[PDB]
Amino acid sequence: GGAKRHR
Amino acid sequence: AALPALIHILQNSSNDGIKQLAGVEARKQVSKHWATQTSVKQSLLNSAFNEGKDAVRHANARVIASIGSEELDEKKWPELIPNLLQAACDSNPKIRETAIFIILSLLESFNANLALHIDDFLNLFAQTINDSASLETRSLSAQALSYVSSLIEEEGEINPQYAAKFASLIPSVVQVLDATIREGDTTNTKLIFNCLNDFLLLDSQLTGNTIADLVKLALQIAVNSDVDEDIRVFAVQFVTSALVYRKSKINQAKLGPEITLAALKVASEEIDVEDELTNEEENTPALTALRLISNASGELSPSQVGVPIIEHLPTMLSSSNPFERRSILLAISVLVTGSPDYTLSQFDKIIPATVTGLKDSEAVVQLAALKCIVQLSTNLQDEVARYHEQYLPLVIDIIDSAKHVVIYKYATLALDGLLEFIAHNDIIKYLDPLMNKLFQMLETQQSPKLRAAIVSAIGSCAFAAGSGFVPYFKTSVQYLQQFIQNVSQIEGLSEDDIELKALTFENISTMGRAVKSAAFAEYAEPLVNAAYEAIKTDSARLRESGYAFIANMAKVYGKDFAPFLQTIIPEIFKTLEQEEYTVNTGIAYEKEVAAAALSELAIASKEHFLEYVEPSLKVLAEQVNESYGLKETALHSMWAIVKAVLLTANLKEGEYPKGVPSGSYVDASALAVIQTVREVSLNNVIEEVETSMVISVFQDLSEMLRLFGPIIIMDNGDSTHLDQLCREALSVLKGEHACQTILDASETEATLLDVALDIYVALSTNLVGGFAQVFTTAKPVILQLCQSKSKNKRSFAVGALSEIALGMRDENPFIQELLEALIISLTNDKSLEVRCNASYGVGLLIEYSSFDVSAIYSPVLKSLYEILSVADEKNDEATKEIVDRTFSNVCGCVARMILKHQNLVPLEHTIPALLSHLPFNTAFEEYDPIFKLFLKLFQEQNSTIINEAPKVIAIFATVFEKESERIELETNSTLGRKRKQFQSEEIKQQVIELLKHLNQQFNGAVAQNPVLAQVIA
Repeated sequence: GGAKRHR
Repeated sequence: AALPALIHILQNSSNDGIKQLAGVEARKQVSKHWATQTSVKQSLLNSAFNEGKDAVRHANARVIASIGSEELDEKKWPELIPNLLQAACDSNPKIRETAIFIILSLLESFNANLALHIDDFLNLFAQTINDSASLETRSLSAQALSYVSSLIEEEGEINPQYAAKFASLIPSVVQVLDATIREGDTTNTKLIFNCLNDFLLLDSQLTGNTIADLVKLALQIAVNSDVDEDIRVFAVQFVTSALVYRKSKINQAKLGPEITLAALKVASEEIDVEDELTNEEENTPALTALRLISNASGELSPSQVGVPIIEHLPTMLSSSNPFERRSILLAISVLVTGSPDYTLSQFDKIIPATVTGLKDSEAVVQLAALKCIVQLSTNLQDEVARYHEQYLPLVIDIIDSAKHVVIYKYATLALDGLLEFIAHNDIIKYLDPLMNKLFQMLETQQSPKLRAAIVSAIGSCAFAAGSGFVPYFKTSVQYLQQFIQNVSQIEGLSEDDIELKALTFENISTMGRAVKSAAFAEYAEPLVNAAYEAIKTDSARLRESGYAFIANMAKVYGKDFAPFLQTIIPEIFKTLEQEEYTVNTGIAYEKEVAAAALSELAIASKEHFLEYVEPSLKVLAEQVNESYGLKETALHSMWAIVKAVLLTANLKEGEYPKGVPSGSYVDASALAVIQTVREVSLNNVIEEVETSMVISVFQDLSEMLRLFGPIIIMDNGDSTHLDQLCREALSVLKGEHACQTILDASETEATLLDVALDIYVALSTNLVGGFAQVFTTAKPVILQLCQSKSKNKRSFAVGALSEIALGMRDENPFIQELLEALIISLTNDKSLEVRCNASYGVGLLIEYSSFDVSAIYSPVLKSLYEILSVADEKNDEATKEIVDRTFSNVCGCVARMILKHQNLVPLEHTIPALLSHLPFNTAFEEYDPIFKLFLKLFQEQNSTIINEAPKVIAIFATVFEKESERIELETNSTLGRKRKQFQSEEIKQQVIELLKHLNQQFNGAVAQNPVLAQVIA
């Protein structure tokens, strides 16, 4: 979400 | 039946251990094995009142209790409760203490006949709780009262006379608490705190108005350092629980600032600095205090929690007491999560503060600064990064001279979160020295904990740098493959060993997003196979990292990734159907990412996913009904599948037919998928008490309506789901939704308001003039909200009004009423931010008005000019964004006004002030009416503009330079990471055509600009 991580 | 065998051993065994554990097993067996019942009964009573050690005494008592619940179901043993009552008032303190104990055990059985005895217990306990002989007797009485409270409430109508009695016993229970602490009885001090915690849950008729006063008391215990620490942790937990379950009572007393400052003082206490710096509990008061501030910031308005903390920021940050400097920093870092908007607005104070922490002499302060920055980056991602020019040199130095393993970790961890959100064009200046440092570090450090942090930082470089990472891509993967060997072999690997492997998978896949498939083609075959090996492994963390790799691969390869569906969807479905159980967090994380990978695959493999739709919705639907922590994510993923399906029907984002569909514009097959998810969405907001689930649901619904139009919520002229939706949304605005009904609000509650307002903004754009009938019930409420005590509520509402006006355009049959309201705001509101948002609406409504507004041009323009002039004064990035948005919104409004009724506006003083605030620094959508005005003014050869041509070209120089900077970023940035200068291609060409004429005229000064000369030709 506009960040690299998915958690 | 070995039941009597157990009691005989309980009574007569030579070893007390024996007699004790015999009675423990006897209790269990009573239920199953219970003619000579009375022989066993009398032996148990005798031993209970006579055994020397209370431990054996309690043993017999608990057997007696289970036995007594058995007989009361047969309505047998009528003498038990009456004898116990008699013994509780006996003259022997020891006899009373044992009688109360047995009664508590009876109440613990929850036998229904105890409901017949409410008055006896109330009368009895009202006495025994003050028993001067025995503190144990008083504590057991306090404990018994918790059960008596529940008993009185099971009744349909709680009996007032009882509740009055119970309400008077509360001050006595406080008295026992004082006793337990004076006597140093920690065991019973805990027990009594549990009784106080249980009072939070009771109805208000039973408790009186004591809740605030209880909190005030718990704070006074918690701040007093003479008290044992374990007792103080109890006190801080009790306040924390009060914020959760009884925040309404805390607000009435304005106890927020008390709570905050109390916990701030507790958190300033000496700690184990050596353990802090190297260790890798929350039963030391200073730490429980931070959990308090955390909960406080999430439950109360920032005026209650954050304003006090920030008021105390200057003095504690300069104190000579390192633990106060450490404290204020950690206090902030737990504040940002619940109050991120409030925190961001204090960046003028906070950023210099973290910079002070990084420069401290004491490493404990330095670690607090770092934790603070990490917390800032996690929640306000880009904003923290902007200050990289000062952070990066200070953080790098800390890595170089670090003397403790945890400082190094958080320095590396802070560097990561900065680079992660640093802007593409800024990281390039740094990319080479950081890459050499990051790899230099990765070599030197050998603990996997540190290497994992370096690996994440290195991947964050890739994320920021996008294309700019290709020179390092192969070099990096070469080094990193060493951490991704023997993936299936997990045995004999530590928790961190798996983490160093899991992160390497995740950040190698973030490199592929940065350098796209062409540069990734070399390693796709080995990596994809490794990732699939991880999915089949037995570590949830490792399977989870495989799913991360898949989801990122989906971004990189698109439809090329469809061949793998057959193998991957089976593993994804398996992961999601796992049992989640205490709860297994590793599985929860693994399920979140697998659901993400599922969504990413469906969006990527467009046509190929169709056979998987029914199964994926079936599996995801199941998790919504039955999952513990995946309901929100699982529902979001169901909508991503719909998005995939609609995208496959070549329904293009934004291209839906406006208005209410009398039938459907989606093929019957796709409409079935919409309706399935739509019912699940509606069912999880109706009578939903978790505000997380409502925000999440309202967000998904708002996005999907914006992308694909009203068919998301209604079809075939049947507005049943649309009406249910507005009921709930309007309910949230009234403050009366299930999740609200458990005047400054928490940012969470503010957010709930905004997403509901956004349900309307989205519908208005989707229905246009067909929106009016829905809007009618909400219009008074929203208008009402524009006049709220809260500046944040006002701003949200005025903004939503403006955006509704834009969706309805000239079919707005309420333009006049809306215009009158927003002009009142534009004129009379004390918040610049509110006046700025109002200016946007005012211009839109004027632009859509078909009636006569000549009357309001002079006052509105005088208010506009004043807003500009106060913003000119204020010209602290938080103020700068409001100042700059005011420039764009105000200039947009004037422009819309001049274009509407050019002749009611005096252009002589207006055009200069407008030019003076161009070019914009934000809100470039307000360029659109300004471009149209520049086009109109030149075609009329209007003198005021024609003498001002030089600034116009300078503005278009900047406009066009930014549009080409932006086009470059579009191709260089990492895949998946409003900067538009032009709102349409047509307006771009019209601006271009004008730039040519400007060249034909005026001696070609337009082409004298490198930037526009390139666009003119």
